[PDB]
Order: sequence, then structure tokens, then C-alpha cells
Amino acid sequence: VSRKSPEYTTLRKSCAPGAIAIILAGRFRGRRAVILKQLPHNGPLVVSGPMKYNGVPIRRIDSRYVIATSTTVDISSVDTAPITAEVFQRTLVSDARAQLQKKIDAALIAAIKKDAQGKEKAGYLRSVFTVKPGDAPHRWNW
Amino acid sequence: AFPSRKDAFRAQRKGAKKHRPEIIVIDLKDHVLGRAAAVVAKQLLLGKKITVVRCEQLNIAGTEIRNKIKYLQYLRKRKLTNPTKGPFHHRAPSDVFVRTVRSMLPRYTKRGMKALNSLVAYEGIPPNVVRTGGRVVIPRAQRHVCYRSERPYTVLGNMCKHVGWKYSDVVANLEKARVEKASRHHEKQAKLRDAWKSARKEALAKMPKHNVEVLKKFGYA
Amino acid sequence: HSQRSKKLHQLSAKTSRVNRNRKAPRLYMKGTLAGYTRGLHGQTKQTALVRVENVNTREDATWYVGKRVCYVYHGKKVKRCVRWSKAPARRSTTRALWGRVTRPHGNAGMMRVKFNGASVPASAIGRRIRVYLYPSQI
Amino acid sequence: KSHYICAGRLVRILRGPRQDRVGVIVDIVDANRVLVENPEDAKMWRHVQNLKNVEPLKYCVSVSRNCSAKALKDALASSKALEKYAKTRTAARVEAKKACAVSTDFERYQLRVARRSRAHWARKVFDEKDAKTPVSWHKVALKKMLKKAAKMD
RNA sequence: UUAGGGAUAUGUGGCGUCAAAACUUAUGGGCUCAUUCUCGAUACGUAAAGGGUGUUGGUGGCCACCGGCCCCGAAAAUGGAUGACGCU
RNA sequence: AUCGAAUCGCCACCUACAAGACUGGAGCUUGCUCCCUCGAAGGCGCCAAGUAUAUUCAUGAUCACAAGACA
Ligand SMILES: [Mg+2]
Ligand SMILES: [Mg+2]
Ligand code: NA
Repeated sequence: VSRKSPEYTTLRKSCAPGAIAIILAGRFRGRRAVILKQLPHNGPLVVSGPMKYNGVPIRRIDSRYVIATSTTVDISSVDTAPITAEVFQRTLVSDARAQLQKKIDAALIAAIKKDAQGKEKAGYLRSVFTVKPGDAPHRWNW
Repeated sequence: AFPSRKDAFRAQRKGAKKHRPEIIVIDLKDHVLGRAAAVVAKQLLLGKKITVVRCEQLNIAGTEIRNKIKYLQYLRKRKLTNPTKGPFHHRAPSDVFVRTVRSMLPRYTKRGMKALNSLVAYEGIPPNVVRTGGRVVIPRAQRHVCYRSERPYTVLGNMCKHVGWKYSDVVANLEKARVEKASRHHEKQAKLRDAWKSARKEALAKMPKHNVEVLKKFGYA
Repeated sequence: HSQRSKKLHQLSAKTSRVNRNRKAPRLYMKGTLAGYTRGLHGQTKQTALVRVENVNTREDATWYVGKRVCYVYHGKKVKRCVRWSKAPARRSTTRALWGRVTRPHGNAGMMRVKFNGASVPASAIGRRIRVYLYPSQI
Repeated sequence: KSHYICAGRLVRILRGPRQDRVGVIVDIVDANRVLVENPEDAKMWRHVQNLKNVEPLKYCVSVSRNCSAKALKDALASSKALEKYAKTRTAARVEAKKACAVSTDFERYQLRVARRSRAHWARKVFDEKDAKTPVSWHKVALKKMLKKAAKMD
């Protein structure tokens, strides 16, 4: 409750863990990922592809550069990802992060498969979002 | 304008493809002159590239005699001391349309000059335009929604040939040959069109069923 | 020269294929700079007017209040950019000016935009503007 | 042919808050205005509509002017014009439009894959039939060149 | 009715293009067709009597009179002005 | 050869033509009825050449001209 406490957040309810989000900026613009959690002290979200489907690794992202759709996946993974995982000292991946990626991605894929509509959800995660001529994004539901 | 040898050399050195800018082709048949001009001038200022065809089929409200008298009043304006400087009166329908558009732009400013130079006009449909894609119309400037049917109206080519345009018969013959060619080709392509129609009609049995259900739900059956 | 055999093989293979467009996606909307805010007396250049494709209503234009906006052009020389050292591939004559949407204009979907610290140049009138989808409320 | 404006005629609303709803004409005021009501719809109580805002349909329930609600409800039910209107393709198109307006990113993806599946199967079938009867440009050219290649080469 | 600058909202005047605003609003009603200065269209500011079955309505008894728009009546000196284009 | 540049849908199914007091085809009750193409969609394209447990993506580290490119 206390604003100084790290548990304090103000994230909008749409960006809840297990929601499928569209990336709007950065190297992975247009891909679809799954929101895992929000870092403490009202920090960024962390998302993963999983990397098998669309090639998006575990990554931090501001909630203002994401569209959180209404499609959800039930997640019950170990979610042992603190702030220290993304802090570095003052094709190459460390042998700890490389292991964390697998440990999370296997559980996430098991969750998607266990979900109903699993095949459709997998294809949905593989597809790419773009703005076509004649499109009106301001009129849509998400 | 014939391209220069330096441009040809540069294009060969780059080795690119054939480039075409984004252009809109408007079929002006049975359009109201002033309303079409007003829409086109605003689009030119917003930065489009526009080509208009069939300018001899524009319409003006009123009788042909009344419109012809207006044109003759225009023609009598003339710099008395030296007519080689006075107003220049163009008689072709495409030049009439271009003048009407020019009067709705800030012509003296460079911005206005760029906008005016981004427009091309033709009588009939020339062969370098025929195959470039589907033509467009302007719904808010069409005669069947703009005029009350009981009133008389003018056709611009008919008005122009009595004040001095001398290519009406040439344009008529060219348009006749054009329409014959296009009709023969359209009839020749009917077997292909029907084959594609049948293929779409029959693939609904070979696709999966749960996709067909989505098609029906969104009304694409 | 007696090489119709090559053009004979190409026709026989010919199947039904389509172009299919699998390229880098675009994540912005196309607009145009109409001009500045003005009256009959003259213009005030601190606010620009932007018209966006498929946005033809005031309720439509309200959706974009707060979104970020960009004008892309090029200079004559290569100058400093973001990640000039980290990513040398970005170095070019290409440059951009950034701004934000502030409020709608009229009833037909035009919007007012304000640029960062300075006016947009008048050479951009009639040219392309990028309107992005962020920051996002959805 | 055209559907005349008359008492008992079915219409569809074009613009406004009642857009794309069907009512029945119960009275004509003058050349511009009619009174419209549909008992089996929530928002279609008896009200006034300008004749520029309506679309006359092909059905007419036979009733007299300024009829009672009781006499119009049963006349509708007996005519079964609503069950007939629900089977046309323009009614289905209206329902499809509403369904498309209210749709999520997942449903748009589903529709995209359904259309892609249809197109793939259509082009397959077309290729198979063009093998028998050559109608493509490349097959026409191939058959035109085969006779020439049979000689010499 | 006025110190040097931002934001918001207004006055007079406007919202087809020139030129910001109904990207030519309405799911409002009537009326009007005008052929060499010419239908008309922002006050202050630069045409009369009399006629007209042209069209739209009103009073009293198919008639007599009174209205609304439009048309005759309406003839000058460089080529030219509802501000221009145009608009039915 | 200078040259890095702004632009970000493709098609040998649109790229033929006419009408809007009227328009798929019949009747005779000429404004209703009946038939069936049902009279309000150019075709594709948007990440497995196609709807199916196939498959490399990271360190380009949280926005920045798309570090890509003419399907
Ligand atoms: Mg304007
Ligand atoms: Mg770049
Ligand atoms: Na004026």
C-alpha cells in the first residue's frame, strides 16, 4: 500500500500476467508476446515470446509500448526473475540467463498446450501485426 | 521531356527497376465542373499526384446558349494596347478544366505552382493511361446527385466546339476505337473469370470445416 | 538463338504463386502536414495542423491525443544521431523531428500538433508525417 | 420493380441512433413523414421518421391506417415477414457487419486464416483444372509454342 | 481599446476552393431559372410609374382585388469585375 | 564512379461500357404476386505454399528514421 513499498503499483488492469501483448516499438516491433510479471517499485513488465514461436526472449518493456489484448493464457510458472537478472556489470548469452530462458519457456509452452484452443493460440503467437492501407486502429476492439 | 543521357547512365549504373510514382486517375464523365475543380485543388495542395481523363464530358448547369454566351464574354477581354500580352483564352476542354483549377490555387506563390504542376489533363483516355489500373470518381460531385433531372444542362465539348476547339471529331473517332478494343479484350477474358469463380465456389468442400464456420459467421460464405 | 528451349521450360513449370509481402512491418499511420493555425490576419507557427488517413471525425481524432509524431527528411552531410557509436549502421543523411498531438481541430478529424522546442519547417507543408501508436492506453 | 410507400410496408432505418433496424409503416403524415413502429423490437415504439431516412423493403403486412398495437402485432406474426426477412443475404450482411464491428484481435486472426485457407485451396483447384483445359496465359503460350517446338527442336 | 510572453474561452465576422472552420452538417420547411454590363448573394455605401396566366397564395364573391420570387420598362465612350473562380 | 539520403500495397480475376423516373426473370390484378442468382463486398496480401505437437532468433540489454527494403 505504502508508495515507498516495492509492492506498490499503478498498472492498468489490462496488462495482467498471462495476457498476450503486441509490441509497438523496439527491435521486436509487431511481434506478440506473453506478459509474465511487473518488476517491483512500479517497474517495467517482463515478456517472453516464447522464443521458439516468434523469437522474442525474456525482456523488459515499458507498459506504454504495449497493447494488452483481451486474450489470455493461464500461467503458473516459477517466475523467479528479479531485478538482478537484468543488471550487468560495468550470440553470446551467459550460462545462467541461458538456463533461465529454457526453464521458463518449457513451462510456458506446457501452459499453452494445456489450454484449450492451444493450436489456435500458438498460431496467434506466431503471427505478426502490421498497419495496412485502409486500416482504422482507432475503431477496433482488442 | 526526353530523358538525358546522364540520367540514363546513372540508372544503368544503379541497376534499379522501373519506378512509377503514386498517381490517381479520375474519370470526369458526368461530373460537375466547379465541384470537381474545388475537390481537386484541395487534394493537390495536400500533396497528391492527379491525372484526369475524359474532360470533354464535364457538365455545367444551364443551357448551352447561356454557357456559350458566358464564354464569349470571357473571350472579349483583351489588352487593347498590345494583345500579345493580354489574357490568353484556351478553347480545349482540358485547358478549360486546368484554368478552373488554377483559379482556386495561390498561383503566384511557389507552393501554388508546384501544386498546379502536379496535375495532368486529357481528352478521352490515352493509351499510356489505359492500362494503369482502375479509375476513380468523386461521389460528392456527380450529376445524378447534384442536378435536378428536369433542368437542362451543358456538355463541355459541345460548348467548346462552337467557340473554337477543332479536334472534337478526332477525339470521337479515337474513343470509338478505344471502346471497341477494350470490349473485345473483356469478352476474351470471360473463360478465365468464370474458371476463377468456379474454383472459389468449389474450394469450400476441400477446406477444413471449422474455417468455413468462421467464414459464415463473418459473412464471407 | 535457337534457345527457345529455355523459354519452353519456364512456361511448363509456371504454377499459381502470389507475391505475399513478408517484410518489416510498419507500426505507424500516414499523415500530411496541412499548414499552421491561422486566421485572415496571419499565421501562428507554434502549432501545426495534421491530416491523417482514415481519420475523418472528431471522435476519431480524440483517440490520438497524446500520441507521438515524426517528420523524416534528409540533409546534405552525415551528422550525429542516436547510437552513433553503438550502432554505426544507423549513420546517414536521414534526420527526424519529433512532436506530440495536443487536441482535435474542427469536426472532420484534423489534429493540432506541437513540436519539441521549435517550429516544424515550412518546407514540410504538403509532406508526410508519421503518427505512432504509443504511448498507449489500451 | 420498386416498393411503394404504403400502410403496412416494412422499412429499414438508414442513419441515426436507430440505424439498421426494421419497422412497419402505420401512418403517412405527408410527403415527408411517416409513423413507424415495431412491437417485437425494444427501441421501435411508435415514432416519426423522415422519408429520407428509410429504405422500403419488399414485404407489406395488410393493415389499415392508424391501427392498434394489438392488431399490428398479430398481423405481423401471421404474415411471418420477419422470418422471411431474416433469410435474405442483405440481412445476413447487416449481421456480419455488426459482428465485424464487435471483434477482438484473436477473432480477426481467425478470419484471416480462414480466408487464407480458402485462397490456397482455390488456387490449387484452379491449377488442376487449368492442367486439363489451358486457360492461364502461360498455358496458352505453352500450347502455342509446343507445335513450333515439335518441328526443328 | 494597447507592459514582454504561454494556455483556455469569446466579440464583430464567418465555415465549396483561394483561406482557419459543416473533409460540400442535418435523420429541417418553403420559394426561385435569370439567353452579350446582368438572376442573386456582408449593413453604413455608388432606379420609378406601369405592365406579365412565368410561377407560388390570400380575401371577398369562375371572377375582381392584394401579396412573394422572377421577367419587360433599363441607352455611352481602353478590356473587367457579388473581391476572383464558380455555384442552380 | 560520386550517392548517404525523403517516399513504405500488389495483380496477365480492378485496369470494358451504359443508366439512376430504376435497373436479375416472369406475369396482369401497373403495383402487387411468383420464381432464384435473393439483388449492400474487384481478387489477393498481413510470417509453416497453409490450419497441422514443425522450426534458428537473445547481449541490438526499456522509446529513438525500419540497424530493413523495394512481395
Ligand atoms: Mg480549410
Ligand atoms: Mg533509416
Ligand atoms: Na466576398
